[PDB]
Amino acid sequence: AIGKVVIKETGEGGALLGDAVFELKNNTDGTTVSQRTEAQTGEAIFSNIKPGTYTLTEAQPPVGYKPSTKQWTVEVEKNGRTTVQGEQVENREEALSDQYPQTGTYPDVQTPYQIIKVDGSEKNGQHKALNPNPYERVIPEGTLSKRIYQVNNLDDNQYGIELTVSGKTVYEQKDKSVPLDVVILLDNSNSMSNIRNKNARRAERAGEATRSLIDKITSDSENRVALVTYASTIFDGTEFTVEKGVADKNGKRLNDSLFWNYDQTSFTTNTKDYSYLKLTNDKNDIVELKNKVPTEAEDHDGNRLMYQFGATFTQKALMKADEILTQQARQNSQKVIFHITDGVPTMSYPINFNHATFAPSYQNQLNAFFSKSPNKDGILLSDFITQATSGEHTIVRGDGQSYQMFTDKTVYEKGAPAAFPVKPEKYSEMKAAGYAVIGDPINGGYIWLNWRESILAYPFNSNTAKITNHGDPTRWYYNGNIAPDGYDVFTVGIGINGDPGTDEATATSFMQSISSKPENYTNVTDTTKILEQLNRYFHTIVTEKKSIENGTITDPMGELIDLQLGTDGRFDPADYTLTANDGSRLENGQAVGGPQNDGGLLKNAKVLYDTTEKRIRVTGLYLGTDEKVTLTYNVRLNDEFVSNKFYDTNGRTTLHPKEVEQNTVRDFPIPKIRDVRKYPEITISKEKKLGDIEFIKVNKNDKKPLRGAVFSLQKQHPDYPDIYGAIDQNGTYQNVRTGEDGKLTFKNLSDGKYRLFENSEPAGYKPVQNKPIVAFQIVNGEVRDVTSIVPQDIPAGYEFTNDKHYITNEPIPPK
Ligand SMILES: [Ca+2]
Ligand SMILES: [Ca+2]
Ligand SMILES: [Mg+2]
Repeated sequence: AIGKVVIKETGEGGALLGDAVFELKNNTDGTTVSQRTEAQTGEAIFSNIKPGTYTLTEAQPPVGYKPSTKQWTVEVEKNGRTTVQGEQVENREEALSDQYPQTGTYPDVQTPYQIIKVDGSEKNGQHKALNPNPYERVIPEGTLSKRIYQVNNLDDNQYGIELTVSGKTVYEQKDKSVPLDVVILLDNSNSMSNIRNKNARRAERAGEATRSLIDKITSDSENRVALVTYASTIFDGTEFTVEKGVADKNGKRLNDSLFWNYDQTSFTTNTKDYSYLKLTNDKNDIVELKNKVPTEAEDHDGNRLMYQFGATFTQKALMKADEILTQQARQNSQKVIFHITDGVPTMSYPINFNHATFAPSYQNQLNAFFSKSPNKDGILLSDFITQATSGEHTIVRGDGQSYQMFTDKTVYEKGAPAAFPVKPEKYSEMKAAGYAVIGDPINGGYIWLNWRESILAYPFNSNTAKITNHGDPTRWYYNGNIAPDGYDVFTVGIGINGDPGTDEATATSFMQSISSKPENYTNVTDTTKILEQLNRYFHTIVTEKKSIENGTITDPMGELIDLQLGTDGRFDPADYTLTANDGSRLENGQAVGGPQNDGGLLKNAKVLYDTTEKRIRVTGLYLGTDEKVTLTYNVRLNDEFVSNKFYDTNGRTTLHPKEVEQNTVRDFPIPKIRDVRKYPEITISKEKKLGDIEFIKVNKNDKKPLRGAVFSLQKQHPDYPDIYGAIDQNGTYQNVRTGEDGKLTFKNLSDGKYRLFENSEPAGYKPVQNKPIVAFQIVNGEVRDVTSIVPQDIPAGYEFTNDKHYITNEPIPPK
């Protein structure tokens, strides 16, 4: 139903000829179809020719032209390939059909995918190739993809094919049915400022590490995360007040900073909102939470208001993590805190000592507090003051000055008690405001400085127990209210050395005591290794497994699709590429490169080609999240294609993510290519036909043939009408003398008007001396209008009898 052959006829030098008539007959059934050279195009076209062998014959030629003595053989193959046997022809461009399949179906789970036209495959308004869309498929193990990624040679049906595979990293808890509920506590104190610490980039690196840890925790959709950012308070967007400054010896407060007036003893503002105080596993919420992670801290000194909020109130942060897990964690979940900090506490909530007259000794009081804690080693939250109607700043201990709570109220400078200078012009004002000014209005004076009450040890005059640093209460807080809960608590310190107010050994002991075991604190000195350390602690509670583990791609070529092996006809490294996104590659069959220069992701990958099965396999794939391999190779549509028909480039194309699981198979989507077969066009050069006509000279009476008559054939002159002359100047058909058969035979005669003259009768016949006998015309090489022109009474005649032209002579009668 798909064979085709076209015949053109030329003539006059080479102009195109109309009206020819052809026949195509099937040599096994005898069936016939006939076709006529069409009017405008000058072509005779046979369409829709079925497989088999044919004879093609010219039934009639155009008017004017000789018939053809030639019969052509026409074989149509099972695929519609039309050949005219042992004959030179032009093969002509054929138009592509407008039929396209619209979908493929994934065998594995039986779902449709769309199919679209490939750019660069357009040929005259139609397309030769189709890609799946999308060409990349999401799978539980990552993604896979297959497409034509380039057209190498459109006219020759040559394309480049690309397959990719990307993996997934899976974290599994020691108990699968127990997901994680995680709070991250993140220090945003001023010391985290990126330019501080010799440009250590603390904030940005701890922030980038936090974001990456969130990605790892939440890659399992069951796990939930929350984020607490802290410094002098929880950074949550709410309005907050801090106090600053020192005091004179009667306790009248004053800010000795040169950035502020002496009466600026408190600061109020909204903090930045760097917290996400809700455990969540919703993807949109997680996006929002990671955007709240700070990558800066306050860069300026104390001339900025926000600097006043950037000390280290560790207890309050630990409190917020315990609150979130207590209030929001699931019953059956592993509860975790990751705490990233760069300093020891410099603020804490006061232990609620009783100062009434008959109250027990401070040590007795404290021992009773320890006695209520679960492990007899800490203080319950209800035995601290953590709220006040006048505000937190009125009860909190410390302000960022030191880990110590000073046991001497005196501020020292240069080896001696320090005084605030009061110039003569401020003497009256500071004296009237109620400060203990020493000096006078002429010379000015000074105000001896003391640390304010809330920065000192308390109870300050105790003869028994006395709290002298912010670590002890924070640690007792932890032991009393966090340790009995069974949380995993990991602490990553950044450059911790005990500044301000203590040393590296106390700082280390303290950070260990607010982690769930001492190994669960690590101090990082290189800020580029914060993520590595968070990751290490992550890996004590999960095991990591890659989803593609000695995976295999199996990629059979489609029916009538040939893998390009180039001239050697052998599959070798010139015929494919295999690269991966760690920069590794197969090079001459060997895996090279990657950041460790060991072949990286491709270290164990092989590309094989089974020549019997026409199939590529890629073995040895090991891929986690963001690990991706690419295979490319070239194919060509086989010469035996069926015209217009789309061929899949591959058979069933599969990824087995794990050789360990032989029945887990994922399908790749499949491209298609086609071509339209050219048809044979025979051009026939036709010969103009020329006229012929024969007369028999005979006796009038008995119609016997006569020898010895002489005739001349005249032709009308092309210019003048009344004027017949010789045909050429050689001697052609001039004085032709008849033989015993009587025949006058004319052939190869051009078109036009002719007059046959009898020059002389034969011996024994009435004289006929140069007389016109017959007129006729040759038109389109045929004899027309054969008429007698014998003059009246001349004894010659013309007769037409039993299909023959006769010229008669009358014998001389008896004397
Ligand atoms: Ca608790
Ligand atoms: Ca090769
Ligand atoms: Mg700090």
